[PDB]
Amino acid sequence: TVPVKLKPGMDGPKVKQWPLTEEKIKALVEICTEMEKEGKISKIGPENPYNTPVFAIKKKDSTKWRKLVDFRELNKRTQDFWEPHPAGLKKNKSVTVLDVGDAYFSVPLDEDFRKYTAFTIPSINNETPGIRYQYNVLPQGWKGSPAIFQSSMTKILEPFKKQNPDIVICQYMDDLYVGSDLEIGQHRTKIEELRQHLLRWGLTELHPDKWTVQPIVLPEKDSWTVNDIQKLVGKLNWASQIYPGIKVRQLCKLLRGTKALTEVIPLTEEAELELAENREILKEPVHGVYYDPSKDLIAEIQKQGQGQWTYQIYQEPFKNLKTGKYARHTNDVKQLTEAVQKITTESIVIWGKTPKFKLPIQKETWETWWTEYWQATWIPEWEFVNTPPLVKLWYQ
Amino acid sequence: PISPIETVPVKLKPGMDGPKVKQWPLTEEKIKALVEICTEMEKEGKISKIGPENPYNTPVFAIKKKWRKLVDFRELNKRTQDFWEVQLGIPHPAGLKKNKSVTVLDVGDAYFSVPLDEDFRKYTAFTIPSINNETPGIRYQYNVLPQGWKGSPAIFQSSMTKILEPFKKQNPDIVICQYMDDLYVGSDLEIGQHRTKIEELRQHLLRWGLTTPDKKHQKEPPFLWMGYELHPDKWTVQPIVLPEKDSWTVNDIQKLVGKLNWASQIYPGIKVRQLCKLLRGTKALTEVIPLTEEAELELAENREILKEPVHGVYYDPSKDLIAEIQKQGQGQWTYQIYQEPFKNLKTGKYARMRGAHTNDVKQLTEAVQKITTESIVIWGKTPKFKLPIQKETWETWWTEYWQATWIPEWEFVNTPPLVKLWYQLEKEPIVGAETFYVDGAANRETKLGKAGYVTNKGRQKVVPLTNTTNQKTELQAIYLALQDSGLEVNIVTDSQYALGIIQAQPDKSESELVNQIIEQLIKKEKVYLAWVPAHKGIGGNEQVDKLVSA
Ligand SMILES: CO[P@](=O)(c1cc(C)cc(CCC#N)c1)c1c(C(N)=O)[nH]c2ccc(Cl)cc12
Repeated sequence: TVPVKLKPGMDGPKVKQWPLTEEKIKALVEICTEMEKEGKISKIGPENPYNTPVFAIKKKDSTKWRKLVDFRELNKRTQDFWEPHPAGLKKNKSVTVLDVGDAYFSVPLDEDFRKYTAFTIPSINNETPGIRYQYNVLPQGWKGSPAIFQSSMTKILEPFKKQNPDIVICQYMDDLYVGSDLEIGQHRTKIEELRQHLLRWGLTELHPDKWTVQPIVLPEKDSWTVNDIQKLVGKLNWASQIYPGIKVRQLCKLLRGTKALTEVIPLTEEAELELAENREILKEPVHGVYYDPSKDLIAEIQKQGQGQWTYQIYQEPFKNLKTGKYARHTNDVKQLTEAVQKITTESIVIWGKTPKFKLPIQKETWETWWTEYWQATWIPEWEFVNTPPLVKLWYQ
Repeated sequence: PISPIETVPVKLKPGMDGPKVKQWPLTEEKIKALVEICTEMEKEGKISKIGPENPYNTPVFAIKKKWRKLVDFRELNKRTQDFWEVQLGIPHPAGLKKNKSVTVLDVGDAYFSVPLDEDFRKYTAFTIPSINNETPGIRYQYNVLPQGWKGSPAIFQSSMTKILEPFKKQNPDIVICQYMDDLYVGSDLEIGQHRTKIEELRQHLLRWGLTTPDKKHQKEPPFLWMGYELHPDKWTVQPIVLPEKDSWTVNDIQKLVGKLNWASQIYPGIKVRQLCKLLRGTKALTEVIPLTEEAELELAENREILKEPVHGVYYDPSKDLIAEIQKQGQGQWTYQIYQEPFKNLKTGKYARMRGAHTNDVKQLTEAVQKITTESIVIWGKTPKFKLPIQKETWETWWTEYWQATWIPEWEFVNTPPLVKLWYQLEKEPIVGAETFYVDGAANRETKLGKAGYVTNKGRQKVVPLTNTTNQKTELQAIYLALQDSGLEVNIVTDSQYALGIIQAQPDKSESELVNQIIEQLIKKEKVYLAWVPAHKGIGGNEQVDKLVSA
């Protein structure tokens, strides 16, 4: 076993278990009994003060329950251990994502580090004490697992990689991201070949080139009111904090004077010249915005109504590395949860790391309902924005 | 009686060594009494004699219970490792299931009947001093879990889980709940077949060295527990006594509020807002607060509710839970949870966020999330809600509102007061209506604000304001605009702050200036509100900015 150490001074995680539903506690006991019989996890006494949370989910289009340990806190306190991502992956035609988490259960975890992987299955109404368990094997959702396993993963793919030097294979958490510039049927056949290579060591589609900016579109009216210009100036005003070439000096001259909101205002030759100048700068990208690997990625999401969501990834505010949309029933949390996962999925494919979400929702509502629609093996960092932005209008 | 369990390995906190505290000198009366006890404890096998080689020492005292020994483990507890939370919560009676027969087994000598880890025993060393510190004192160490040691409650509770694991596996029909020393055992077997299974468990407890009260038990139903009364087919809180006073101190009001809150989990419609308002400000614990006419009226309504004793029923796993919420006013909400119409499992209440500006539709949602979480903890599932809000009213809110918001399966129930939005801001600017451009400025040093407007129809006003801020002036300007406008009106501010407040449709606020603007918004037929960036030569905003800048 590879020996593992925490950051100097940092103690292990002591995070409270979020209360679970009846079906999930029952599903987790079914699972945790079989993992105990197969040696992957052992019961633990009260000498272990550490605890990580745990819930049950269902992986994309499946009925069987799957365990999901929330190792975010342990990941934060281990990162001296683990912490390259191939820049080519985002320029592939097709990228397929394969869950290789079952590979980790074969490798044993360092006996001394096992204490930190403790987790509790809570009982309903606390009638019984919580069923405690710690990991004997490399756990799924701990960032130490792929790092330790990397030497073994390179060995498994060494044939397949020599076989196909165009295929870009990348690994984040329990997933494997396999990209190619091939035809989709040809690509699928290479993915099926890859599954077979993995089968011999115990192991049973997105299009990054087609991701393009959702630019800050300006309106096009037959005639303009004062209000329509007042809103149009604000959109450009706010856009000029990001975009270098934005100006609106000729536009604001049209408003000079205390006019009513519904009064119609004809545009000058310079106004429509300045307006078109803005459009085409906003359709094309942002100058001087580059990814710094030392600093965090952040994601803000805005609700637009009618199943529509907009988002922006960045490191330093008003300097967007990526913008986008998410569309399509009457559940808000579900859609936000489906959005959060989609954005993270992209972020992992572009930079090899997840963003800190600024979620527009009350902490309690999300905390309650997020696991009922969550399907990923990973979980990103989130905070909750309870401040009502004007940004809803700017990205419409 | 000790016990043959496997010991829990214990360590000190990394880096730290055990306690080396000096033994303070004691009177001859205390020394004598301690020797008598530690001999008894030694014979029963709880402690053991040691030499002077052991370098650790924790002090000891003696008090009048009859003498009762007392070890102060404060220093050992610091140096002892952290342990796992003994309880993530206590069970609520409403989550319990109805049982035929119920018995309470008290373990009694709980901590003293479980072995302490061999390697840790040395650290539990203490000394009985000699007469005025002449000779070397007698030295002992614990072979069992001491009273008041950090890891006793955790280690004891794990031993019980282990001890029961065979019996629970062998007897899946009966149910044993663990709380501290007690074991509460319940079953749906006959009074004959139950009493037999009790004695099997009592014998099983003795098999691993745990004593327990005989068929002549200490208690029988109904039981008093954590401030509850637990009958076999129902539950309730323990007798509430709201005192009669000429004059109320703070201390009396705190205990009153506490008892009323305690009652609220079965007595429906308890209110405590007007009583709580009095506690705001300081005053001492013995400082008398004269009750307001509201608090007197509120306390009177609680006496009325408490007159007739109400009881809660237990959970049926097969049947659905039905939560059902009402509005009491002043942002006070009450709810009831039942399974068969109006046979409540429990009740409760929700109180408004004492802070920020809000409305009824927001509050009702916050009250749903409170009640939802309560149900996940108590019953493991979300109840089906019956709310006083039209599906058309909720649809209008969630679609438009900026936050993501969701509430599970629910139905309308026509119980006034019903939840509604008291106004709506216009989607598009109103034709044939005045356009009040507004702004507020405020000096940072002198705190002297000006607030005012300029309109499309010529008009102007500029009110001076003392001891204020930029925010309060920009709200004051929006208030001014509403005052001097008709039933329709358009308003152009540069304050994202005020847009953010007013777009979220508050019908209630702490800031009194916001309550005035709300009052205006409700009177009007139509209001439109738009935002522009400040200092951009935008007409109307540029004019009013300079009026207030002086
Ligand atoms: C058999 O006892 P329980 O485990 C129980 C649970 C708790 C949290 C407290 C008590 C306290 C008893 C005393 N004193 C009993 C129990 C349960 C249960 N856990 O299903 N159901 C009951 C119905 C009536 C009564 Cl009096 C007790 C129970």
